[PDB]
Formats: sequence, C-alpha cells, structure tokens
Amino acid sequence: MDNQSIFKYSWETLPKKWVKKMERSEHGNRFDTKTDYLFQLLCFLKLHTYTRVQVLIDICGVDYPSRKRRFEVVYNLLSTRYNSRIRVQTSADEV
Amino acid sequence: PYDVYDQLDFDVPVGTRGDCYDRYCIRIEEMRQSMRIIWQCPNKIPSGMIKADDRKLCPPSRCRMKLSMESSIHHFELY
Amino acid sequence: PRSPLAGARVHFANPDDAIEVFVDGYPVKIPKGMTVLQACEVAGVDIPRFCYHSRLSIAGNCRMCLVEVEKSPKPVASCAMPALPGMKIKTDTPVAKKAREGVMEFLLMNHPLDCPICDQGGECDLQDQSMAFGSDRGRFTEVKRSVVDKNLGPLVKTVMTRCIQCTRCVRFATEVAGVQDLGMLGRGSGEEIGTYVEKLLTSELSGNVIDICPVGALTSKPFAFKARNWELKGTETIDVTDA
Amino acid sequence: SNHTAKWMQDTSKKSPMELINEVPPIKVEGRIVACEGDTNPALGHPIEFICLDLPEPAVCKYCGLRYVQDHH
Amino acid sequence: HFGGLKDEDRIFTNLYGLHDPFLKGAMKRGDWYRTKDLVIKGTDWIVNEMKKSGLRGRGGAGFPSGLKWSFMPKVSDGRPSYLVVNADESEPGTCKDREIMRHDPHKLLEGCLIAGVGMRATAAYIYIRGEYVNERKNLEKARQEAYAAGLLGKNACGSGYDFDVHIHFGAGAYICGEETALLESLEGKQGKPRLKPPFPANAGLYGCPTTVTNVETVAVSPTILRRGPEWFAGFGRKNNAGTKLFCVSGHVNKPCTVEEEMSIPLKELIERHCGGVRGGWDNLLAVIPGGSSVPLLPKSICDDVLMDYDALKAVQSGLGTAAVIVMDKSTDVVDAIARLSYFYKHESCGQCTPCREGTGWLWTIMERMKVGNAKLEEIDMLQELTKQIEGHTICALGDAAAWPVQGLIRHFRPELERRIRENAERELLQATG
Amino acid sequence: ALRRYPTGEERCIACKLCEAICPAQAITIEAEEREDGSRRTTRYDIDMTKCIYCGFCQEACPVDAIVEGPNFEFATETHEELLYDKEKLLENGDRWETEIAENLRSESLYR
Amino acid sequence: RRRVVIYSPARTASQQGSGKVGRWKINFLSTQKWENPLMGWTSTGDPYAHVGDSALTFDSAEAAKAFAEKHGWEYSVKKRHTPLLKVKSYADNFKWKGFPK
Amino acid sequence: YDIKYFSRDQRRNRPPIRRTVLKKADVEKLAKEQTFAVSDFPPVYLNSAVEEDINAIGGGYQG
Amino acid sequence: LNYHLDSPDNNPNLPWEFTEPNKAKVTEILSHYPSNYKQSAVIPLLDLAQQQHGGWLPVSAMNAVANIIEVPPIRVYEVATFYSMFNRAKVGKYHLLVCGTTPCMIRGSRGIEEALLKHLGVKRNEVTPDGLFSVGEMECMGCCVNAPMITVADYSNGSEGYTYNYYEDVTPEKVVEIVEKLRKGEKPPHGTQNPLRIRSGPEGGNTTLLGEPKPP
Ligand SMILES: Cc1cc2nc3c(=O)[nH]c(=O)nc-3n(C[C@H](O)[C@H](O)[C@H](O)COP(=O)(O)O)c2cc1C
Ligand code: SF4
Ligand code: SF4
Ligand code: SF4
Ligand code: SF4
Ligand code: SF4
Ligand code: FES
Ligand code: FES
Ligand SMILES: [Zn+2]
Repeated sequence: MDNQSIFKYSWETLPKKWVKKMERSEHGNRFDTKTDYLFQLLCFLKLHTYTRVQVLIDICGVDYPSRKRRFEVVYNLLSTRYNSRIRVQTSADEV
Repeated sequence: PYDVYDQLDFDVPVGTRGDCYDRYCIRIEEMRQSMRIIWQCPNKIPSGMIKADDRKLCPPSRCRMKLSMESSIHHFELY
Repeated sequence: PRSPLAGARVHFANPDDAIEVFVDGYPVKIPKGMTVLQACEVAGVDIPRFCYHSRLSIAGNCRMCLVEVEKSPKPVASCAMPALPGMKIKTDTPVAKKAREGVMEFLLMNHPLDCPICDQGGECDLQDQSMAFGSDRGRFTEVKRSVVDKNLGPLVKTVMTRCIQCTRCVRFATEVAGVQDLGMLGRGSGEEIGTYVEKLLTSELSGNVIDICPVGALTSKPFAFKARNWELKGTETIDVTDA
Repeated sequence: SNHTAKWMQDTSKKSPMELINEVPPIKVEGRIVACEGDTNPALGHPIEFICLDLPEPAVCKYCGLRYVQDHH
Repeated sequence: HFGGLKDEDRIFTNLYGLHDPFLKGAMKRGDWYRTKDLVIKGTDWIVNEMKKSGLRGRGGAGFPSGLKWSFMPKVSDGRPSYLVVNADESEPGTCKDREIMRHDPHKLLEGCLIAGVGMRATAAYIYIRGEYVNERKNLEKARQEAYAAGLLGKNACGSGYDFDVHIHFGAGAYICGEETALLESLEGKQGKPRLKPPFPANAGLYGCPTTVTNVETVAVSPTILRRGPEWFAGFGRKNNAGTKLFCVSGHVNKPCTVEEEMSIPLKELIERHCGGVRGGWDNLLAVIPGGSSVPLLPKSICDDVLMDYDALKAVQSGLGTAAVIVMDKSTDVVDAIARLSYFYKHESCGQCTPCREGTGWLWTIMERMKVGNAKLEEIDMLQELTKQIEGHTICALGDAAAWPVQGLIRHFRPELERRIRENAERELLQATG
Repeated sequence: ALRRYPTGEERCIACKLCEAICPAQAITIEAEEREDGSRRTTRYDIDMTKCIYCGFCQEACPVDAIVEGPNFEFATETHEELLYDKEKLLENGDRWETEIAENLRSESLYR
Repeated sequence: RRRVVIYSPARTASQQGSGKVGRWKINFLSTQKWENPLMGWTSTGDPYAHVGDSALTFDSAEAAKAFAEKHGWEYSVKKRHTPLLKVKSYADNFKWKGFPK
Repeated sequence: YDIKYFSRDQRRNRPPIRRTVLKKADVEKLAKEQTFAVSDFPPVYLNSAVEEDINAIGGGYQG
Repeated sequence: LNYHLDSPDNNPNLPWEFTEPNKAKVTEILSHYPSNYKQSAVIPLLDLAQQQHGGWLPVSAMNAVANIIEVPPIRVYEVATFYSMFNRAKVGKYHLLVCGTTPCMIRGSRGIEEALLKHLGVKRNEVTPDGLFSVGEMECMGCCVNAPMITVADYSNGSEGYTYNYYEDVTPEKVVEIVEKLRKGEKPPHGTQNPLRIRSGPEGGNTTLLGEPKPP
C-alpha cells in the first residue's frame, strides 16, 4: 500500500537475467538476486532516472544453520526522491 | 506518517547551507515544533481505553486477573 | 505430499483396499475402520482433545474435538466417528471454531482459579488448549463449585477441585492397570471421582495415572511443588531397575 | 521446623507458619466461602471457593485461614 | 383432518378403569384376539404395514417408526436381538403412560410381542419408572398371568417364535428416559448416554442389535396392525396421522388426559374435552404445547394453531410428548421457566461438559432474572448460551435445557425488560437514601 | 520487598512467574511443600545488581508478593550485600509495609 | 573435540500436542556443574553448556549430520520412535460377551 | 457481552502465501504485452523550501 | 447428603447379610438375566437391602450385594449413589416426600410443604426424633395432572409391611390429620381423598367412554 509504483516499474524494465525471486508483500518488497550480479543490479539502481535509490540504509546478515547456503545478506535501501524503499536480499555461503 | 501525526500538523524546518550553524538553528526550530505538538495532544486526547482489546496480545489488568478465570489463564501464559 | 503428525506408520492390514477421505480439501488414504480423528491426524492437522488417549478406549466425553463433516448435520465429535468413503471433513470453519470456543468457555467457567499454585501450570492441556483455541474474555461472576481434596496413598495426591469429569483415569484404571478402585460417582455438577471407602491404590502404573490425567489434579506427591516444567532439562535414557 | 529452618535464620520472632496457626478459624455460617481478605484487588489472593463438609477446618491454599461451618 | 374424535375410533378404552380390570380374564374383549396369525404373517409384512400406516414415533422425536423397525438386521446372525420399551416417562407434565401401565397392561404386552416379531427380536425388556410401585405390581401381575396362560414364552401363541419379556425396576432419575442411557442403565451401570455413530441397531443393549421404542408406539401397535393401516391414516393430516392421548394440566378448571386425533385446534381440545380455561382466551397467558422441553406459545399464536407434528413445529415449537400446559395471566411466567430450568439442572447427569455447566448457569441466570437483578445484555447472553448448549452436547437433553429459555426470551421480551427496568428504578430510589 | 498478609502469613506462593519474566534472570527461587501442607519458598534471592530495576516483578505477581518500595538509599560497601540474601533481607522489606501499602492503594485504581 | 548426540526430542509425557515432535536437534552431552559455595547457584565451565538446545534447532537429521561433520566434532545419531497407528471402534468398546459356558 | 474471538482475532485470519514460477515463454509473453506510457511511470514526491516567517501561525501562538 | 462414607460410630464395616426369606427373594430376582450379565440385578437388589434396614442402605450392605453379583464394590457404590431414590442417611420410621415442579407447583404445593414442616420441628430432609418422622422433597413423580401430592414410604416391619403409597388431592389440614393418624393409628386408606373427580380425568361425568367398551 506504499510503493507499488517504483517496484512494479523496476521489475518490468530490469534485465531479467539476474533476478531469482520477487516478493511484493506489504511488509517489504524483496528482490532476491544471485550473488554474481549484485553489483550490476545495484548500479542499475541509483542511476536510472526513475528508480534512483541513492541511499543505502542497512546491510544486515541473517544466519540459517540448516540450509546449504548458510548465510543471507540483506540490503535495505530507500529512494528519497520517489518515497519508496526496497530490500535486495542475496544468498551467501561460507567462504 | 506512522502514527496520529496527520491530525498533528507541524512545520518541519529545513536548512539552506548545511553546516554547524544551520543544524543548530534546525534543532531549535524542532524544539518549537515539538512544543506545538505537545500542546496539540492534550487538546484532542480522546479519553477512552488503552493498549488493546485482546487478552492474547496484551495482559489483563489486576481486577480482572484476580476475579475472572480465563483472565488468569491468559495472564499466566502471556507472562 | 503431507506427512502425518509426528510420523505415524499406518498399518494397512488389507493393503489391497483402503478408503480415501477429503480432510480440509486435499485427500488422504485411510484403512477400513479408522476414526475421523485419526484420519485428520494422517492428513496432518491436530484436533484439540481431552478425553481421548491413543491407548485407552474412546468416549465422546470432553466434547472439544468437534469438527464439521459436510454431508451431515451441524456438529460432529471427531473421535468415535468412523470415517466414511468421501465424507467432506472440515476443521477450520466458523462452526467448528465457535463450538470449541463455547466448550472451552464452559470448562473455564466452572474451573477453579488456582493456576499459580497448581503445578502442571505450564504443562496443562486445558491451559494451552484455551490459549490457542478458546476465547479471551470470561463472562461469569456467580459462585463456583468446590469439592474436598483426596488422598490416594503417598504417590498420587489430588486436589479434586479441578476434576473436569473426563474419565481418563477411570478408563485407565479399569483397562490397563487391572484393579478397579477409581470410579466416577455423583450427578450433575456435583460429580466427583474417588474411591467411596477412602481406600488407597495398591497397584503399579499409578504414576501412569498422574501422567494420563491432563489437568493438574492427580499429581505426584514427592514432586509436590519443586519445579515447573519450563525450568529443567530432559535427557532421554533407558531404565536399569526393571528388566 | 525444617522449611522455616531452611529459609529463616533468626528463630527469635515467630515464623509465618506459627502466626498463621496462631490465628483461629473463622466459623462461617453456610457451606462455601471465598478468601481474599477485605478488598477484591490490592490484596490479591484470587477467588478460592473451598468446601466445608468435613468436621475439621479447611485451609485456603493462599493465606490459610481455616474456615469452619458453624451449625450441623 | 379436524378435531373431535368419536367413541368407536378410540383405542385405549381403559384410561379410567372402573368396570375393566387389568387381568382381562374378565375383559379379554380387546386384546390377544388372533396374535397367532399376526405373527405367522411374517415380519416383513409387519414392517411394510407399519411403514404404510404412518406411525410417527410418539416418544418426543417423531421418527417414522416403520424405518426405525426396518433398521434391524434382516438376515440372521449369531448374537440375539433385543427390543426395549421406554416406559420411563418423567418429563414434567406427562401422565399418560402411567395410566396405560396401571389399567391396560395386556395392550403393552401384546404390542411387545408383535413388535419383537416385527423386529426379528429375541427378547424384550420394559424399563418401568422407579416410583411406580403399585403400577409395577399391577403390570407384573399381568405379565405373570400372561406367562401362565401360555400366551407369551417359548411357543408364543401358536407360532414357533420364542420370546421372553422382562420388567425392570426404575431408578428415580430422568436421564434414563433417553435411548442410549436407557440401554446403559439396563446393563447395570450408571444411567449415562452413549455416542450415536454406533446406532442402537447394530450395537445396543448388550452389544446385540437392540432398538428402543416408547410405550406409546409399541402399545398402539397391535390395534393399528389389526384394524388396518387405512383406518389409522384416516386421521390427523396428510403427513401427520394417528390418534394421540394428550395430558392437559396446569391452569384449567378440569385437569384431564384424553385421546384425540392429531391436528386438533388447541381451542377445540381445551374448550371441548378438558375444562375451559378459567377465562376462555381472556386471562390465558402462556401455553407449552409439548413437554417441558418445548418453547412457549404466547396467547396470540395459540388461538388457531393445529396440534400435530408439523403445524406448531412450523410455528416454533415441537409436539414432543404432547403434554400441553396452560398458564394464566396471574402466574409469573419467568418464575415457571426458572423452575423448569432448575429441574433440568437437577436432572442432567453430566457426562459431557456443555449440558452440565451451562445448565447450572442457566438456572442461576433465570433466578437473577426472576427477581429482576440483571441487565439487557444479560438476556442477550442468555440467548447466546442457549445457542451454544443446543448446538454442542451429546444428545437431546442439551436441547431440552436450551429450548424453554429460548422461547421465553423470544416471545416474552417486553415483560422481562419491564421487570429489569423496575428493579433498576427501585434500586436507584433506595440508593438515593 | 516481600509483603505479607495482615495475619502475618507470607504472600509468596512460588509460582515462578517473577523468575520466568525476569529479563535479566536476576532471580533464583527454589520451593518445597511445607510440613503443614501449603507451598512456600525455600530459597528466594535477587542479586540486586544483576537486577536492573525494570518493574516486571510487581506486574507478574498474582498475589502482589514482591513489590518495589520507594527506597533508593542502599549504597553498601561490599558486593555481597547487593546480592540480597535468601529472602531473609527481602522479608525485612516489611519495615516499609506501611509506606508501600499507601502506594498500592493509590495504584489499585489504574493498573 | 567433543562427542555429540543427534536426536529428535520425543513428545512430552504430560500434554497431548504435536507442535514439538519431529525436530532434529544436537546435544553436547556436557555435564560438569557444581554448587557455588557462596549462595548455591549452579556454576559451570563449559562454553557449550546450553547452546545446543537453546539456539541450534535443525530441520532434519541430514542437515544436522552435515553440520556436525562440517564443524568436525564426532557424532553418533540416535533413533526416532514414531507412534504406530492402529484402528479403533466405539463398537469394539461396546462389544458383546458370549453365551454362558 | 458478545465475546467471539475469531471475528475479533482477524489476526491469524490472513490469506495464504501465493507463489508462481516463470519460464522463458512467460517472460517473452510479458515482455511483448508490456508497453509503457507517457504518464504514470512512477509519480514523483516533490517538496521544496518556502522561507516562511515565525510569527505567522495563529498570530504565532496556537500550534 | 455426601459422596464419601465417613464411618460413624457403629456403621464402618460391621457384618451384614440377608435373612432367609430375603435369600429366597434374592435368588428369584437374580433369575431374570443372562448369567454372564448379572450386574443389572444391582438395581432391585439394592432396593431390597433398604427394606431390610429401614431405608438405611449401610455400606456393609453395598459390599454384600457387590459380593453377591461378583463385581468390584466401586461399581455398586456408583449405582447406589448416582440414582435418587436410594438414601444413605437413616431416615425415620416413615418418610414423607413432597413433589416440586411447575405443573405441580402452581397448584399449591408450597403450602403443603410449609405446613407439614411447621407441624413438626424438622427442616426439609430432617428427622423428627423418637425417630419416627423424616421429611424431604423430590422432583416430579408423574401423576401431575391430579393434584399437589404427598408420597409416604413406610419402613415399619421391614421387608413385609413396607409400603410406598401416594396421597393426592391434599390440603394442609388433611396432611396434619394423616401424619398424626400415622403416629397413633396404623394405616390411612390411600388414594385421592374423596375424589368427587374420576382418577386421572374430569370431575363427575367423564367426557369419554361413557357407557360401555366394545371390541372393534
Ligand atoms: C432428555 C430426554 C428425555 C427423554 N424422555 C423420554 C421419555 O420420557 N420417554 C420415552 O419413551 N423416551 C424418552 N426419551 C427418548 C426419546 O424420546 C426416544 O426418541 C424415544 O424413546 C424413542 O422414540 P420412539 O419410540 O417414539 O420412536 C428421552 C430422551 C431425552 C434425550
Ligand atoms: S490444571 Fe491447574 S494450571 Fe492447568 S488450567 Fe487447570 S487449574 Fe490452571
Ligand atoms: S482431574 Fe484428571 S481425572 Fe478428573 S476429570 Fe480432570 S483430567 Fe480427568
Ligand atoms: S444432558 Fe446430554 S451430555 Fe448430559 S448426561 Fe444428558 S445426554 Fe449426556
Ligand atoms: S510471582 Fe509473586 S508469589 Fe509468585 S513466585 Fe514470584 S513473587 Fe513469588
Ligand atoms: S525488577 Fe525486573 S530486573 Fe529485577 S528481577 Fe524483577 S523482573 Fe527482573
Ligand atoms: S476427544 Fe472427542 S469428545 Fe473428547
Ligand atoms: S409436578 Fe408434582 S407431580 Fe408432576
Ligand atoms: Zn486465603
């Protein structure tokens, strides 16, 4: 009920090669991506003249000691111009 | 606006050249706006209940807890 | 693709034929004469129970396991209901929810109010069942009913103020134990469970009685008030006294 | 003798058990009572309806007051 | 059709017992005429005949007795079969079966034999009520005379059919009236009911196939099976037919019990056979058509309601046992309902929790409402409790405890609200001083 | 402080609720059935330091056994004291039993 | 190094619920407690006194086994007993004894 | 006086989580059917300074 | 009443049995059921014990009947304490029970109750000493189309002479007359106290089955 606009536009114009999961909840919109393209995806944002995020709020780790990909890195970042925030959440193992 | 803040209009000052002096003046203006809000509340505060309507997310008060039965069950489980 | 509760190796005595029932939608396979409660279990949904134990006989006595089986009238006791091929079981419908709410309302109405001294507080079925399935407010003021406590030897002390008339102990003592001493006597609200000649219980498995009895009335004397359950850790071992 | 010996240390003033035995029974009139003291809140001791059909006093399981039925 | 039943069509020609003893050695006029033919005409014919007649079970349910008898196992088996007669009428206000048993017992006996044959039953137990010592003496005398005459036993009358009937003392309780609880208390254990999924047609008295029928139907069975089912269907109405004996008592000039045909206007019955109410539709306040387990019928409704299994069943109530009660304008209806609820508290044995707890609670609330010590949300709470109990018990005594208060707060809300308001005003006026 | 009834009879009944809700786990409590029959606490101690003063105590108690009296002047010179003893000194909180009582009355209304 | 035991905690013998069965969990069989002489509290010296059954809850025996093997400490998996499911009948409750001998 | 906990506890009365997978076929289909517009790209959340006084609001009093 | 024996002065477990004619009657009663299921006979047998001890039913009697039907005594205890017609409190030589329920209340029963209680010193399930007269209350006993009733149970000569008879169409003066006639005299003819009405029906001319029956 908050930022369907930015999220929808970002998903419908992205290079769909590097998106592994999308969740448009009401708690927070999630782009679960692959750890290989993370920098590419984030550099797409912060630069595109509609979904420019320009501010990174948090980079938190979550630990799940029961899955093959043990860790979970999470980037919470908002768009001060378009009044929206998204959460790009990548997987990550030991080393 | 997470909470009642709509009905509580205020000012939100903004500085023109970001530095120590402008952050300071911002702080004083924020004090004054907070005073505006602190007065707007005790003029609108709607005397009613507080904190819940389900004794499954908020514990029951003392009289009910010590008189009724299921209130004691819920207080026990909730604490 | 739905594993039974806890894992439960069904038998299939005649594996050539076995009925199938719809539990809350998706179907499940069931042996010939299995009850609705075990069918729901196989489907993987627990149903609140007080007076049904997998090792004692059935008795539709607590009246808390109610579900609605479409193609039938309004209420149905899950246990003691032999499954039929194709009946449309349903567990989470407003009918069943309100049935459970009302029954829990009646129990907690004429229950005592001494949880913070009654051990099994933190383990009690009635407690957890109320917190998870029952309402949140009671509407009752008048005086309750209270009975005198009872002694059953130095193993099982009872504060019978909270004997909710389940007959679990009676059915156990008459089926598994072997000695017929406990019995439910009285009528209406004035119904107690107790040997009528203040005798003791000269049999083993009385500790099993105190485990059977869900609400905290029959409790081990030598473990009177030493600890709640949430305080101590359990290690799974074997026995060396017996053989 | 043993419980008060485990917790109390002074053994000069009387232990709680001694005082609650010093208080006499109540000798109520009916068949069922309820123990709180004199207030519903601010004195705790939730409602503890206790029967009185034995020739000996009946304790209250909070603040044992030992109510007793008066007549036959 | 309408009401008014001629003298020749009546069946219980003994309901008062002056020139007509029990033993029928002086009055074998009616019964035991040719039961030999009626039993050698096969059981399937008997079931067909009953289904054709329309004998809606006169116990308080109204099941079509034809189906109820056809439910018994047709093909033979090992374990024998039992019929049990439910002579335990103790619903407050019914005084018919007492007279049947005390004065015309051979009716019940011959009906027991013919129904046992019609059900492929091997034996049959009549469960008398407890405090009927003299009626039980008379019935047992009759049964001994029936055995002595050779009309009930190994070679029943002339048929090879073996049949043993046995009386059983009553206890004193009322829950024993229920089917499964009757079977239980006849076993020997406490009088508590069973669970229905093992219907008492494949797991009954001793685990054998055993059905329970009220004394009404099994006592009417011989004459309906002899005088042809058309003579029976020519009464009452289309789907409700037969002759039933009502026991009208309460606030009439002449408290009575008489037999009429179904679908008879209450006005006609009361004003014709019983004495007219002290004021004919003038000071008559409430009417309870069925037993004490049936919601009320206010004055405006019962002026033109028929008396059958459907008319008042369509209105709100149920005919049940057909023990109509009348209550004048000078009797606190809420007090009468409170007393009924106290009875239900004092009778629910208490196997499963809803009935037990809710019935104690209903009595308490009804007392507080009788004095006037409640509010309006409390009457809505009363309705809610009623609904919960009615829904979710083991068998029909929960509905019994729920129905009268439901009907009360359905058809009598204004006067109850008036009581509450007056108590509140008096309390305020007294507290001001 | 641990209050007690006007009859001199102790209030605490060993529910373990205060110990369970303690966010600092600063309470240790160990009970046993007494000789006369009632249940009471054999050991009850609050190592006052580890007991940050949050308040949950006086809210979890179903009999108002433990309470926080309005005394803040206790500044001993040895850690062991601030490890308030096995209920003994806690019982001596009854030296405030009048003062504490006052507070409770004024909070019976809205609490 | 430490020997660990991988089991599934069985259902509590007091309730009749099921939300806590079938949940593979590793315990470090650490028991080296003693009584603190001052007050009587239970001291300890094992860093793994409680973690194994306070935070480490695994989804399946496979995952817990792989995890123990990964951290290196040697393990010994235990068995999980499951309730056999018979068939019951209220009629079997109301069975019928035979004729007199 | 009308306690009814499910209707009050719309909590735990939430819809289930709905999932879908996509392949190259669906990706191509959506890419083709999709088409932007001169408007409604997103909206913009614009706000600027005003250089307001201090004594204005309510004669500089009310708040 | 209570649900636990308290073993009074001389009724804990004294030896208790039947007489010889009562033994014969016990055989006769036990001869009406399949031998595998004799538990049923618990209901009549219990009653017989009453008529042998003055409406008493002592605990030794429950044990004796439980032994005579081969059942653990707790089942016989259950049977004897669940029903209502069995008393365990040594009521007097004569028991007077008054009915109460709406169709029998609204005819004026409370008057009978109050007057019978005032004429003596008893308190509603109490024993008038010189231990003749116990009085108590019961629920609807059927026949509530006739009148406010009063039932009397007579335990005088034991198994013989015991008689449990009604008394209908009563008024407090008739009741006090009946109770004093029970004390001084022996037996008042039971029935309906000058029935200007016909039993279980109207008064005078019965409005059904007027002249004669006839086999259909
Ligand atoms: C609370 C309650 C009271 C009952 N009272 C009686 C009764 O007085 N007489 C009776 O024959 N059956 C009684 N029953 C049993 C039912 O009326 C049962 O349907 C009946 O015995 C068999 O119906 P039928 O013979 O009319 O077909 C009672 C059942 C319940 C639940
Ligand atoms: S058993 Fe004890 S702790 Fe549980 S709800 Fe019943 S009274 Fe409370
Ligand atoms: S106290 Fe125990 S035996 Fe009694 S009804 Fe409750 S659970 Fe059953
Ligand atoms: S009121 Fe209902 S649940 Fe109770 S004893 Fe009767 S049939 Fe059973
Ligand atoms: S909650 Fe109250 S009485 Fe209960 S254990 Fe704690 S202080 Fe003691
Ligand atoms: S005041 Fe808080 S920190 Fe101290 S023990 Fe009590 S509940 Fe915990
Ligand atoms: S468990 Fe089915 S009724 Fe008690
Ligand atoms: S009401 Fe007294 S006899 Fe039925
Ligand atoms: Zn107390």
